[PDB]
Amino acid sequence: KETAAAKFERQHMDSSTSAASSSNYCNQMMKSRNLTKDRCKPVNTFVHESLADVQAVCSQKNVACKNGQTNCYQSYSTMSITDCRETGSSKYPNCAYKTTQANKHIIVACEGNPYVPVHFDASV
Ligand SMILES: O=c1ccn([C@@H]2O[C@H](CO)[C@@H](O)[C@H]2OP(=O)(O)O)c(=O)[nH]1
Repeated sequence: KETAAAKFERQHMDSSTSAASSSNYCNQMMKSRNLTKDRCKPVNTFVHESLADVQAVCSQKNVACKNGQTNCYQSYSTMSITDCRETGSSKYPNCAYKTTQANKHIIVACEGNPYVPVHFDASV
């Protein structure tokens, strides 16, 4: 089965592009990565850095998670990311998203052994 680590890679990693996400990027990606299967995932972020660089965040700045848990980490350096937010008129199964590129510090929750990212908490 798909591990939590694998799920994080499927939902949040897109190293390929150095970040040139077209206005259509999210519509394509959210569907291709199976994030609009049962419903339109409201918010989802894709990170364009290498897997190694993102995994390394689990050893960076320990910060509180939005849910109160203590296992979140903020990247010291900013990272190339693309935020996908469902449009107000999005109608499942026809999920529509607004694509927004940015360079911010990411905050991810890490778990397991190896200690790797399993949830994308926020970008700041
Ligand atoms: O900036 C943000 C904030 C949230 N999320 C994803 O949306 C879920 C609900 O907030 C968050 O749980 C998280 O999905 P998860 O990683 O848990 O699958 C983002 O992707 N980026």
